[PDB]
Amino acid sequence: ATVKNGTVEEMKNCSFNTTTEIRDKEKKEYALFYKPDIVPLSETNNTSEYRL
Amino acid sequence: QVQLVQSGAEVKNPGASVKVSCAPSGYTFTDFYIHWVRLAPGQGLEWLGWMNPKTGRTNQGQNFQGRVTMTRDTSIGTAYMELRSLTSDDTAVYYCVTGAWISDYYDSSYYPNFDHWGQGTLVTVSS
Amino acid sequence: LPVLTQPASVSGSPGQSITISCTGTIYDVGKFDLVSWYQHHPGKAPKYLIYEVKKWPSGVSHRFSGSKSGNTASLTISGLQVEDEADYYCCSFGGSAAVVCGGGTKVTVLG
Amino acid sequence: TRPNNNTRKSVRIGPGQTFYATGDIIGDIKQAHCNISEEKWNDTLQKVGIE
Ligand SMILES: *[C@@H]1O[C@H](CO)[C@@H](O[C@@H]2O[C@H](CO)[C@@H](O[C@@H]3O[C@H](CO[C@H]4O[C@H](CO[C@H]5O[C@H](CO)[C@@H](O)[C@H](O)[C@@H]5O[C@H]5O[C@H](CO)[C@@H](O)[C@H](O)[C@@H]5O)[C@@H](O)[C@H](O[C@H]5O[C@H](CO)[C@@H](O)[C@H](O)[C@@H]5O[C@H]5O[C@H](CO)[C@@H](O)[C@H](O)[C@@H]5O)[C@@H]4O)[C@@H](O)[C@H](O[C@H]4O[C@H](CO)[C@@H](O)[C@H](O)[C@@H]4O[C@H]4O[C@H](CO)[C@@H](O)[C@H](O)[C@@H]4O[C@H]4O[C@H](CO)[C@@H](O)[C@H](O)[C@@H]4O)[C@@H]3O)[C@H](O)[C@H]2NC(C)=O)[C@H](O)[C@H]1NC(C)=O
Ligand SMILES: *[C@@H]1O[C@H](CO)[C@@H](O[C@@H]2O[C@H](CO)[C@@H](O[C@@H]3O[C@H](CO[C@H]4O[C@H](CO)[C@@H](O)[C@H](O)[C@@H]4O)[C@@H](O)[C@H](O[C@H]4O[C@H](CO)[C@@H](O)[C@H](O)[C@@H]4O[C@H]4O[C@H](CO)[C@@H](O)[C@H](O)[C@@H]4O)[C@@H]3O)[C@H](O)[C@H]2NC(C)=O)[C@H](O)[C@H]1NC(C)=O
Ligand SMILES: *[C@@H]1O[C@H](CO)[C@@H](O[C@@H]2O[C@H](CO)[C@@H](O[C@@H]3O[C@H](CO)[C@@H](O)[C@H](O)[C@@H]3O)[C@H](O)[C@H]2NC(C)=O)[C@H](O)[C@H]1NC(C)=O
Repeated sequence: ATVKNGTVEEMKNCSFNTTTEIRDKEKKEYALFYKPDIVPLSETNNTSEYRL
Repeated sequence: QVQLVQSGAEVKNPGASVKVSCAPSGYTFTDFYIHWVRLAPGQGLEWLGWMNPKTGRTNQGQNFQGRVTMTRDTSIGTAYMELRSLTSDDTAVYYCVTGAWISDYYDSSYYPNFDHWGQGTLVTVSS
Repeated sequence: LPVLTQPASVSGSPGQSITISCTGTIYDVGKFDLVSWYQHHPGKAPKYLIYEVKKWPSGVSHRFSGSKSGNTASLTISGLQVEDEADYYCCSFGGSAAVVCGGGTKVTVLG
Repeated sequence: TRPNNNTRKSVRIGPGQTFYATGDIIGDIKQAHCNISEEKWNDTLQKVGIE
């Protein structure tokens, strides 16, 4: 969702698989995250994969 | 003073789609917001959405989510819009119009100030 | 959409007056001092004649006095003539992230 | 000031406890910042230099 050349330091949209209140009914969810806070999972071409 | 132009009339069946185009002059294209409005035969005008020449971020009225669509380009300096699922009601004329000044450090998109207006776009639909 | 109230066609002879009220809800109209009117003159596209609730855009006599009344935007008109015949809309900020307007008041000036 | 109008997006995560996160951001994106008076900060520099 990235203004490709913006003079801006926007926060990122990603998702994740959430363990609901019952421990064996997993379900996905999403929420935004300020851009410094997340580290890419890998220094490779894993441009999708991200972690806190 | 600003020179503003719209595309001409258009003909479809009801429930079809329409496209509207707009391009200003007299100011550099990247400094002002762009809006659209529908002018009925006397019923209250419908404001549809606002457009940013810089970014792909736009919002639309509570009637029009999922129905309207919009794109723009910078090098040629043109604003585009597309509505789907027309009605017999929206034979009403559509007007391109210039919005408020753009600021990075405070928000001004929702300011309801229109200083320059077009000459109307009349889409036609009938049984 | 929540179209605002507007007296549809009240009018008088030259030198007479009308009153206007643009009522929405408690959430939209009076949140910011950002109200605009647009005059759909017959035979030509609308025209800009109210700004910032209490200011006129260009050089024009401030006859159509502006006033803030919270949930509804109220404005008083006086000193009209027969050539003032036109349809006047009122528009206001309407929350996340849009604007709403009224049904339009026409000055059906008589005589 | 932060001109973005952030909103909360609440999820229930784990038994009997709730996570909060920034929701769908309303309005056009703008950049956060601070503001300082150029005349007075320069004068204050002028007054500090003598010390
Ligand atoms: C933190 O910090 C930060 C900093 O960093 C910050 O920020 C900031 O803030 C502030 C406050 O808010 C802000 O301010 C704003 O501003 C705006 C704008 O700005 C500027 O600019 C401009 C420019 O111009 C442009 O446009 C035009 C149109 O408009 C055109 O024409 C031109 O041309 C331009 O364009 C483009 O192009 C070009 C080409 O060449 C280029 O070059 C350029 O560049 C561009 O791009 C200017 O002009 C302005 O000025 C003016 O105005 C003012 C006000 O009004 C005044 O005062 C001045 O003086 C001027 O004036 C003029 O006119 C007159 C007449 O008579 C004369 O006389 C003179 O000479 C001149 O000519 C500026 O400066 C603005 O806009 C705003 O204001 C507005 O609003 C208010 C309320 O709020 C009101 O009161 C006012 O009145 C206004 O309104 C108006 O205007 C608008 C637009 O502008 C419109 O819409 C409306 O309607 C009205 O209208 C009127 O007028 C017109 C004309 O103009 C006419 O036509 C009509 O009819 C009517 O009359 C404000 O001021 C700023 O901006 C910021 N910055 C940044 C960077 O962002 C912050 O804030 C802090 N924080 C916080 C929290 O806040
Ligand atoms: C910054 O971001 C925040 C969000 O974090 C945003 O705040 C939200 O703004 C929206 C407006 O865009 C607010 O939406 C309103 O929600 C109320 C909720 O109604 C319920 O709760 C009330 C009070 O508890 C009950 O009385 C009510 O019965 C409900 O249970 C809605 O009522 C509103 O809808 C009415 O008004 C709209 C116009 O404002 C109409 O479009 C809509 O159809 C409704 O009108 C109908 O009902 C009226 C009576 O209510 C009636 O008089 C009319 O004739 C018509 O029939 C509205 O959707 C939302 O609540 C805000 N959320 C919070 C947490 O504050 C900011 O706006 C945003 N700011 C900026 C500058 O971007
Ligand atoms: C952040 O990204 C996620 C996806 O990675 C976004 O959620 C997904 O958004 C899409 C597009 O709006 C949703 O698809 C739409 O669904 C409606 C259903 O009514 C359909 O009619 C549309 O044609 C479209 O397919 C999708 O459902 C949604 N995901 C979930 C699980 O609901 C999210 O919106 C992004 N957030 C921001 C702020 O951009």
